[PDB]
Formats: sequence, structure tokens, C-alpha cells
Amino acid sequence: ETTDGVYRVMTRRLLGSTQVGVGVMQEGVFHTMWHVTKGAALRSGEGRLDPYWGDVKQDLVSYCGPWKLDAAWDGLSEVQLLAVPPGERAKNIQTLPGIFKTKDGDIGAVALDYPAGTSGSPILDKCGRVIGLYGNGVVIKNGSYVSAITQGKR
Amino acid sequence: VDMYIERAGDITWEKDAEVTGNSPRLDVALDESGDFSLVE
Amino acid sequence: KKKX
Repeated sequence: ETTDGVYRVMTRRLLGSTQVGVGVMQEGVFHTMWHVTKGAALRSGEGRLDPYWGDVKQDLVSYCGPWKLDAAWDGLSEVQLLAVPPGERAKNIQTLPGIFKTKDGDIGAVALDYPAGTSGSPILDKCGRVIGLYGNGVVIKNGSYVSAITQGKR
Repeated sequence: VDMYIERAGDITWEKDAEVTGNSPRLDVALDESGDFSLVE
Repeated sequence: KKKX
């Protein structure tokens, strides 16, 4: 119920299902964005995953244990968004990040646009390590989107 | 509300992939609620 | 776009 991989986060009511986001299972911990689940418990097969840590300002939450993803963008190399859009198979999109320049340092940022339920899709370095999650960002003047590469602290 | 997860794939880098998108350099601020905004 |  916690095998490594990328997962869709779904909700179902009486009718069908809706994909509200995506997350990463690594080292027995599920990692996603706070705005996807709001820390609600997650069903995985017959099991239940409970929130362990989170931070609304970082827009991150982990389940079952502390945040495990610690790879960092090197500030130089191209990366891949492993986008998992609703209703579409996972696909890798290679890009050279831009930068969010903030008063508290710079953050890599990817100019790729996907539906809201793609939130939490992992961004990867060339070694396949998860350098952050996609889906907390800004809209620029032409209407397109730029997502921070949001990484937690391990 | 039943919130659940389902596997979608293995986390792997794709060799010879589509390189797309630009690399914007933006001045942004982050509020305590986790919202980024452009500095004007 | 959370900012489709």
C-alpha cells in the first residue's frame, strides 16, 4: 500500500471520481501539496495513511512519516516534470527552469501549464531524484503559468 | 468524502525527451498562506 | 493553472 512510485490523489462521492492531485511515495512516506488534501487521511487500497507533517506556507504535507525528499535543483541543469494530469497517462516534460527571486533566496521555477489536479506531480533531476513538487505558482501577464519547484526539508 | 490514492507510474527520467518551455526570471513574494504573487 |  506504500510501494514507491507516483500516485494520483482522487476523491469520490456518490458518483464518479475526480483527480485533485498527485504525490510521491518514497521510503514509506507519501508526499503531496497541502492544497491537494488539506491533511485529510488517504485511503491506499484497504489501508489508511495519516498526515505526519505539513506546512501551509510551503504548501506541503507528508503522510506516515517525515518528509523524505531532499534532492535539490543544481541551479543549472534541465529537469523533467513527471506530469500526471487528470485522465491522462504520466508523461515526462523536459525543461530548463527559470527562477523565482524572493527576499529569502531564489527558487527554481518551471513554465509549464497543466490542470489543477496535476498539483503534486514530481519534478526530477537527471538521476531520477525528486527535486520538488509542481503546482504552487503564479500567473504572468500573458496568462501562462510558472510553478515553483517546491521542496521540503528532510 | 473518500480521498484515496492510486498508482500512476514509476519515477524515472526519460532519455531523449521533449525540451520545452521558457526560463523566466521573476521577482515574487510568498505570503504566510503559501501564495506566491508577482512583485509589481 | 494551484495558481487551468
